[PDB]
Amino acid sequence: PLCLFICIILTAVTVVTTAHHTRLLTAQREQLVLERDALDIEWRNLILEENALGDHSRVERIATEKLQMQHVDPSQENIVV
Amino acid sequence: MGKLTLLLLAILVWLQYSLWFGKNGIHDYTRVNDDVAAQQATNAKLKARNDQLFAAIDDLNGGQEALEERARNELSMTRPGETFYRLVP
Amino acid sequence: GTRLAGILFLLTVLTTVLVSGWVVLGWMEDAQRLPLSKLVLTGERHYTRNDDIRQSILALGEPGTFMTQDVNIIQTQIEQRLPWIKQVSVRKQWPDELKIHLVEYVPIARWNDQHMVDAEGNTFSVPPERTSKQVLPMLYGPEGSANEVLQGYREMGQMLAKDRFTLKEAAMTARRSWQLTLNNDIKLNLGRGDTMKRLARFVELYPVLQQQAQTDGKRISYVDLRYDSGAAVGWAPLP
Repeated sequence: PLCLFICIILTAVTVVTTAHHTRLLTAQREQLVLERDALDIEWRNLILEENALGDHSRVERIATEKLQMQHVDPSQENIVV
Repeated sequence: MGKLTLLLLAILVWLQYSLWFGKNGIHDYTRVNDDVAAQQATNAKLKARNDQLFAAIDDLNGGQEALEERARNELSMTRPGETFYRLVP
Repeated sequence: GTRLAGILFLLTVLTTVLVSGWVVLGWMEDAQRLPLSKLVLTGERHYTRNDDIRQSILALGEPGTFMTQDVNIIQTQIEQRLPWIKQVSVRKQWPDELKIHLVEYVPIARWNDQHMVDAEGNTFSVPPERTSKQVLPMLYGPEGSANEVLQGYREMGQMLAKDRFTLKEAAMTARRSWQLTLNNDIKLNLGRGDTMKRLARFVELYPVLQQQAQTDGKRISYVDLRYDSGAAVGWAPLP
């Protein structure tokens, strides 16, 4: 009958709807790819700044500044499981 | 009927063919949606990994809550007066 | 004859319909233009009162009648007036019928200070007077991590309460460090490392830790636990 003609209107609307959404997801996946790279590069910069700060040569010299004392074996209580 | 309706019929099937197998049809939507779904899930973990480490680094500068953990754990050093215990198997 | 009786019987039944259909119409027409007032608050209400819904619904301005008041605007307004409500369903029925159903959050822990958190991890807020009657743990942590601290608190609490300990406070930092608080102000200072394994150690060390607490008569101030197979215990003078 003429019902098929109306279905073509719906299908074309669905085609334009599906195409518009896929064109937006492609623009977002192309953005998530850039988002990950900036994270890992930021991640690499962080692990380097941690070593520059988590350096025992600089961690211990500030620890003893905060009234800390290296592990002494005499003053060390021991317990067995 | 005849061709007055069949000419308009196969075109709908060609639209049904081009709806699933089109340039941006249903299959490309599902294919890209899964790629976007899995990628943004990873970026959540990567950001959570970086934000935690960024919070750790943000503490060692001008703060002593995290630096004291490094001094206690990795240098085994304690404060004056704290009775240090140790567990042996 | 029969048609005369019939048409008269026809128009007599026709007359009584138009009279009844007009008198009854006057009942429903004059009663469709009145602001519905009464409500029935169905559901399990523990934190909200009856006057809380009445004040929040007339705070929009005009009372509103049937065919003139949007139910979605009411359930919307009620949701922003009461943060402890999960979902509102405002429904009107004929005249003076304000069927407003309510569902509340159930606080199982006090997220930070001003807020609570239910067992499902959702965050909400309750005024202090309506919840100071119940005692529940104090959870702390960076924003958004309300559910993350809950998993830690329960996993740590299940192991801790297994040995008759009471976990009253559980604090987490943005860098994922931890700091627990036990009964009688026993502060536990944990670290970003393996937490469930450090916690399982303090459980085993506690007999000797308390054994030396009254040996010299000193309450356990804190137990700094961020060591490998070690723990530095502080001391406090008991009052």
